[PDB]
This record gives sequence, C-alpha cells and structure tokens, in this order.
Amino acid sequence: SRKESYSIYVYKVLKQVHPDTGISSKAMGIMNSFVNDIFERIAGEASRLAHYNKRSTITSREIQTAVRLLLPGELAKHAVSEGTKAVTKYTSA
Amino acid sequence: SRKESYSIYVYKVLKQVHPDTGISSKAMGIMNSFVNDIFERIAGEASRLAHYNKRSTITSREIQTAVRLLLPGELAKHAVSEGTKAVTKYTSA
Amino acid sequence: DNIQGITKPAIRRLARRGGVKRISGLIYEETRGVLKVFLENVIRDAVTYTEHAKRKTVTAMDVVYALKRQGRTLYGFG
Amino acid sequence: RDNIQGITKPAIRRLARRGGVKRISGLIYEETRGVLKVFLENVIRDAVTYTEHAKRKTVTAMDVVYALKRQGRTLYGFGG
Amino acid sequence: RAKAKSRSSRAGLQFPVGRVHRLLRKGHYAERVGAGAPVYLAAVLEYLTAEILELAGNAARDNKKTRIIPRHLQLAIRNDEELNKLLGGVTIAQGGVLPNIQAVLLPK
Amino acid sequence: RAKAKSRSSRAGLQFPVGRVHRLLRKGHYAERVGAGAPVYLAAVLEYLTAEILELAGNAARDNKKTRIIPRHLQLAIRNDEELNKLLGGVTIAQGGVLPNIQAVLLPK
Amino acid sequence: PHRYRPGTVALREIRRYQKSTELLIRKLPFQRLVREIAQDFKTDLRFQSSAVMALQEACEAYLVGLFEDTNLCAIHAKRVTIMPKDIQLARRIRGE
Amino acid sequence: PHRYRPGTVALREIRRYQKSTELLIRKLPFQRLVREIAQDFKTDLRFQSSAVMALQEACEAYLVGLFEDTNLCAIHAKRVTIMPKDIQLARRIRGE
DNA sequence: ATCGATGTATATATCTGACACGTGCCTGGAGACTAGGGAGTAATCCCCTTGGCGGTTAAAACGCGGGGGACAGCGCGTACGTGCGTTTAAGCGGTGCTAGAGCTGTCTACGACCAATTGAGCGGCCTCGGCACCGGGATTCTG
DNA sequence: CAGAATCCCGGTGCCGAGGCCGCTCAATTGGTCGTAGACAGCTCTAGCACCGCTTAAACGCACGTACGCGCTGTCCCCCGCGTTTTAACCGCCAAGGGGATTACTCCCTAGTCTCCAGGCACGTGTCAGATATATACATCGAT
Repeated sequence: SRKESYSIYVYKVLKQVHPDTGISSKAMGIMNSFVNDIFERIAGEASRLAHYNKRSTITSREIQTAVRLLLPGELAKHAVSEGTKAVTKYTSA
Repeated sequence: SRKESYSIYVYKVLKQVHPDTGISSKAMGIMNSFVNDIFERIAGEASRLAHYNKRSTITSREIQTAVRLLLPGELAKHAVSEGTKAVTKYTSA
Repeated sequence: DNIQGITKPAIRRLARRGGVKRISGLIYEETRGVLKVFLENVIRDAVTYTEHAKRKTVTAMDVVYALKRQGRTLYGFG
Repeated sequence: RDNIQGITKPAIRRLARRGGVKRISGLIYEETRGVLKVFLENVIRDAVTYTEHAKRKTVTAMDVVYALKRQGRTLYGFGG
Repeated sequence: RAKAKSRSSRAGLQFPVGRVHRLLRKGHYAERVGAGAPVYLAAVLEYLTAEILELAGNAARDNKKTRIIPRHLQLAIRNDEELNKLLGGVTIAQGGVLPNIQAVLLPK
Repeated sequence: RAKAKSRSSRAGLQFPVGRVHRLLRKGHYAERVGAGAPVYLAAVLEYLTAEILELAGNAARDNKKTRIIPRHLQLAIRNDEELNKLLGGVTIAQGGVLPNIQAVLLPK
Repeated sequence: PHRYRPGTVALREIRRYQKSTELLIRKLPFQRLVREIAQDFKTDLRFQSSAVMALQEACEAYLVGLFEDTNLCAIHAKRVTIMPKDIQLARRIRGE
Repeated sequence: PHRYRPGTVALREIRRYQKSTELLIRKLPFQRLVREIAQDFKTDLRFQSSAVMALQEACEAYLVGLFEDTNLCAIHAKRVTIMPKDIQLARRIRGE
C-alpha cells in the first residue's frame, strides 16, 4: 500500500539551490529513478571489494574506493571531499 | 593453504567424451575459468529474480528461468531437459 | 501483417530528427525489417518475466527490466 | 620519455597484417601510438586503485584481470 | 530517556541516513554494515542531486520558464562533459535530441 | 548408522553437488537455498563442459595431434554460431585468429 | 508561380523536428503490431496502457540513433544520399 | 634478378601471421613503457612477472580488433590504402 | 541593388486543471543495555623481485629504383524533391461489462542449526613418451 | 618455364603429463523446531468492446533539376631488395624487500524492548501554462 520515494528530499535540495523554481511531477519521477540507480551501482561495487579481500563487513573504505572507481576525475574529488567532511562532523558531534 | 579446482571433474568428462585424447595445463586453466564465469552469471540472475518477487528462497524455478534468460535458444532447450532429468532422478531415489 | 502500419512519412520524420537531408528509395523496407527484429528480442523477455510471476497481464516493470538487461536503461516509468 | 618510440614501425605492420590490411599509409604509425597510450593509461589506473585498497606494494595479475573485467572485456587463462 | 534527534541532523544532511542504513541491511550485500557507510553514501547522493538540479534550473531560465520539465534535464545532462559520460547509456523519456547539422549539408 | 552415499552418485552427475550448495550459501545470493537448486545447476554446468570438450577434441584430431591446446579451443568456439554468441566478449590467451581475407584484396 | 529550390524545405524540417519532443509514429497502428508480435509467445495476453508507451519510446529512441550513425558513414563516402549499405556497415561495426 | 610484383609478399605475410600464434611486440620495450606510465600514479611500485604478460595480451587483442574494423571502413570508400580518417570513423561508431 | 510573397515569431487576453499546502494518524526510527567473535597488532619465515655481467646472431635502420594507386576533371541521364487534389481512418468523447490483480486468514511442510564420524581429494614424488628441433627431399606457384 | 617458397619425412632426445601414496578437514546421517509460503475466499480497479462524428493525415500524380556514376589522365609515394649496426635475448650469480602466516585480546556490531514523531494518504483552491487573434519583420528566389 504505502509507497516510498525521495521526493521530499529532492524538493528540499531544490529550494536550497533555486528558491524561485518549481519542478513538475514527470521530472520528479526521473529524479527519483536516478538516485535508485546510482545507489545500486555503488552498493554493488562495495560488496565486490569486500568479497575479494575476504572481509565480513562494509565500511567507509569500501564506499570511498567504489566512488573513486565509478565517478569521473572531477566529480570524484568533490564527492570524496564532502563525504569525508560529513563523516568527520558526525563522529565529532 | 589448499586450493580447490574443477580439474578432476573436467578430466572425468574428457575421459567420457574422448578416452584417447589428453589436455594440457593451459587448456585446463581456461576451462577452470569458464566454469566460474557461467556459475556467477546464473547465480546473479537467480538472485535478481528472487528479489523482484519478494521471495526469500532460491528454488529450481529460479534456476530454470535464469537459464532461459541467459542461454541461446537451442542450448537452453537442451540444458532445461538435462536439469529436469537430474532433479527427477534425484527426488525419485 | 501490420508492419505496413509504419508508413513512409513516419520514417522520413524519424530521419529528419536524425539530421538526414536526402533519403534513397530503398531505405523504407530495410528499416521495417530492422524494427521488426528489435521488437521481438524485448517482447520475448517481457513475456518471460510475466510467466515467471504466473500473471496474465504484461506490466510496465517487465519491460523496464527487459530493457535494462540489454543495457538500454529507461528513466521515467518507475 | 622516449619509451613510446619502442613500439616500432615493423611491430605495427605485423599487427596490421594479422588483421588483413594489405596497404598502409605512412601516417598510421603516430595515430596507432596515440590510440594505444590512452588504453594503457585507463587500465593501469584501475589496477593501481585495487593494489592500493589492499595496502600491497606489488601489482598482481588479479588486479589486471579485475580491471579488464570492469572495462567490459574478460581475459581467460591468468586466473579468476 | 533524552529527547530523540535524527542522525541526519547530527551529520548536517538532508537525505535520510536511517533509510539508507535499512536498505543496506535488507539487500544482503554483506553480513555486517559499519556505522560510517550510510553517512558517506548519503552525502555522495546529495552532491550529485544538487549538481543536476543546478544545471537544470539554469536551463529553465534560458527559456523564460518557471517550472523544470524533462527537456531541461536532457539539455543539462547532454551539455556537460562529465554528466554525459556517467549517463551515456541512459534514455530519458520526452527528452529529445540536441540541435546539430553537419557543415557539409548547409547551403554553399 | 547407514553407509554414506554421495549426492552426485544419487543424481548420476560427475560434478560436486555439495560444493555447489556450499558456494550458493557462502555467496549471500539469498537467505535460503532449496534442495533442488544445486542438482539443476550441476547438471547444466556438466552439459556445457561436455559440449565444449567434444568440439575441441574434434579440432585436435583434425590437426593430427593428441593433446588439446588453446588454439583448438579458439577454433572450436569461433566456428560455432551459438558458442560464439555466448562467448563474444571473451579473449582467450594464445588463441590467435581465424584465417580470413577480403575477396577484393585477392589478385585477379 | 512560386516554388522553393530542392533542399530548403528539408533543412526547415530538420530544424523543426530537432526542436520538438512529441512521438512520431501513429499510436494505434503500433499497438496492433505489438499485439501481433506477442501472440507468438503466449495467447490471451493483456497489456497495461503504460507498457505500449514504454515500448514506443524505446523504439523511437533506437531508430533516431541508428540514423545518426548512418549519416556519418554516408558522408564518409563523399555522398549525401543515405543507402542500405550505410545501415549495414553501421550495424556491422556496432556489432549487432 | 628475380623480383616479386608489389603486393605478392603482403598476401604471404597475411597468411603467415594469421596462421601463427606468438606475440608480436618486443617484451623489454613494452615492459619499460608499462613501468613508465605507472610512475604517474604511485611511486616505487613493483610488478609481478604475469601482470605484464596479461597487459601485453590485452593490448595486442585490442589493436588487432581495431585494425579489423578499420579495413571495412577503407573498402567502403572503394580504396585499398587505410588512412587515419578510417580509424577515427571506426572509433566514433564504436563510441570509444 | 531589391522586390515581394511566405514563413516564423511576439504581444495581448481568456480559460482550466496541475501544483503547493494543511490535517489526521500509524508504523518505523531512536534510546538503553548485554553478549561474543571479527578485526587490529606484533613477530617470524622465506620466496621471488631487482640488479649486474658476458656474448652472439636475430632484428631494426637507411637507401634507392619504379610502377600502380589516389585524385581531379568532364559528360550524361534518370532518381528524387516540391506542390496539388482526393480519400482514408486516426483521434475523441461516451457508456457498459467483467476478468483478474491485490489482500486477509489458516496451517503444515520445508530448511536452518548441532553433534559425531570417516573418506574424498589435495600436496609431494616418480617416470617415460609426445612433442620439437635438425637436415634433406618433394611439390607448388609465380614473373 | 626457371627457380624461389612451403611442406613433409626420418632421426634424436628431453622435461611435461599421467599415476601413486599419505592424510586431514569437509561432507554425510540423524534430530528438533520455527516460520515461509501454499491454498481458499472476497473486493473492486481498469482492461476490452462498441458507437457516431470531424477532419488531420496519407495517397497518387506530374515535372524538372541536381546528383550519382563511369571514363580518362598524370604524378608521386608505397613496396621490394640489399647493406650496416644496435640492442634484444639467454644464461648465470647475489641479496634483501615484501607477502603470507600464527597467536593474543579488545572493542565493535547484532539483538531485544519500549515509545513517540516523521512522513504518508486525502482534500482544497488559485495561478502558470495553453490557446486564439493580430501583426512584425526576416528570409529566399527572380529580375
């Protein structure tokens, strides 16, 4: 019955980037499928990295390496920078 | 450490198909890679088929459907008969 | 024989979107065969997923999964 | 360095002969060298990435097999 | 029993760390999942979302519109050399093609 | 206590049903594995193995050799219109290429 | 009288159809074709209204890209008219 | 003295190299090239004896396939001599 | 140099249904505690990677003669594009039927987890004959 | 039709593949028990069928011009053969950096229970975008 989607969080981001613009439901559907795709790619590669080393757990090292393998050179540097910033803020809270 | 391989089973099959012929070490390494390749492909599709239907168990129907999706027409046509015969004899025993 | 429903004007419109300026008279019958071959490979997979679920109605998700398996990810239909 | 010049003209001709090319224009050699260098760079970046994740210092054949596998080409005979 | 507060508020993120943590455990990727994995993955997904929305919103103004539609997403992706490499195989419905005519075809 | 009999001998297969069942459990493909899965998968892997080895042996015999070598595996796969489709993206070390020359290139 | 020279209307159509985003194949004739092909696999099948739309979007997106590739291999031969051998070469190099 | 006409030896070389199986690039020059490129990513790296052989097999297979595609592009223009634009067209259609 | 007949776009007014917001409530995220085995650290063995020398022929570099291929220019004849009048059937708006997708309830057959037992198959060793190299003869094919 | 290239046959000889032994840890047999999923019944969504009407789009024809194709000429850049030289390949000797393993123990994650607020359906209403009309001004082809 009850569905589950990211439309709330996408709208929250949109109002931070452009507080004067709105988004149609058809565009929201594409934005919703985009996150599910990249999520599945990263989690897949992280699982393979863990299996090759014979480890039972997934950690931030697997996520960071998967990001460096999957994302292009300029996107990777920024994504890694803010991922480490977020983790540092969480652990220091 | 001890390393497992399919070399003895491939050799038993070779002795059944061509008793007089032999096989070199490099050919054995190729066959040992081909078997792991197809194993991972079939297990992957069987896993996807289970999650799309909210099932918690892998069964012979998931293997049969994965075989029909991965292999070409005549190969799938024969492989399905081989698997059905094997499972039927195992259950009747 | 409904392949004749893909008319010559529609093929020309598709060629125009692709930037083709001048079109030879034999392109139409070649294009019909190419499309006919493409559709069958997708429908066979969609029907396979429909049958595994024991349903009688082909569903949009069956087509989405059939296309993704071929490397043609489609965004917009869930 | 000059090491790219080690892929001599005769080697390129032998490769073209295996592919069935009968006559070769004199400008193909520098184009082939440019095409080969980007392929090597792409495979080696991934191989070193796997080597660094394991904290190893030696690059092994498995790192190469996994890199090629990720690029979409599978090599049989070296492991895996 | 102190008053509960979300992990996303502690990390400073908009995306849901709890839902991501649940989705990792329910996928059978591994038997154990560490504490830092969901915060890192949520931050990455938020970054890529904001970049896409920024380019689409700029493309909307160039057409004097006030609402984003699939055409603006297609133009935003196909005009950026980094996003176009990541999404090379993806097809977007109602996106259309970019305008392009070969110089050989134009009038003499 | 009854004398043990292997599952492969019950099914009549050469491949190890026990090893396949172990690999299915350790790979985390799902939380439960039915008893019929490994017998079916073992029978399929055995079929494809024998299907390849027969053509390789025939190629070795035509070359008047007694040991199969990678050249014979390449010649076997690339001459079959169905094996070549399943293994199109695979390169075999020391396999070489099939003899082929364009008719336009041969002398009059 | 008044008459445009050959090729000006073709360029105006190119500029027209590259700006719009609507579907170009007739919906009902395509639907009957989908119904006819599926019958070879199973009888009495039913189709959701969105399944036909997903199929139509995928087919048109495929054909546009194929014509884009065919035009480059037509220009390479110093021609402007596209011909069957251009499609055949594009498909052979694409591996399909 | 006896002299073969232009092209007679080329066909003989084609037959010779299509029937053989050994590698065609010199091992030491390729090994130095591999060690040179890697130095840009990490310093003081070490390489196993089999990693270089794996890389050489992959590179030679890639180049042979690219030449096979380029020869079809040359014949399409009614030429015999392969030229750089044939490589650029093949790579463009392959999407490299 | 330009006219003038066609075409694309812009500016104003009217309409309508898609979007943004508020309300009720329920099920899934957060707080607190316990148990236990996965990962981190330190120490040892030894193997396989890097570095060097000597030397001999296989392979690369440099010249040159000439011929056959790539390219530009010309003629011609018919395939395709532009525009009109006719006719086919797509699109739309409305009503009605019922097949089958989605859900709740009961319960019983299946697979996971432990413990004791032993034999299947992996590592180290032996050896002998399949293959490869040398040299000379037979056949083919080309200029 | 002389003669240069490929194939094949008889002899030598070596190290890679086929077979044996020891033995240990992974697979089998027997038992319990918890819950995943097979079956029966019900609701009511939305897929299928039929009708009448307007008019958008497809079809068939004429005609004339721009393109595709075949032929001729010429000139220059690839191919084939010979000589010189340079650095690849093989074999033998040193040594030490780093991979792979074992033993200890601690701190990280899984699990259970409570409880409470985040976010999911549902309802409302008002303004962004779609449309019809008028007209501005840009472009293409002939004079």
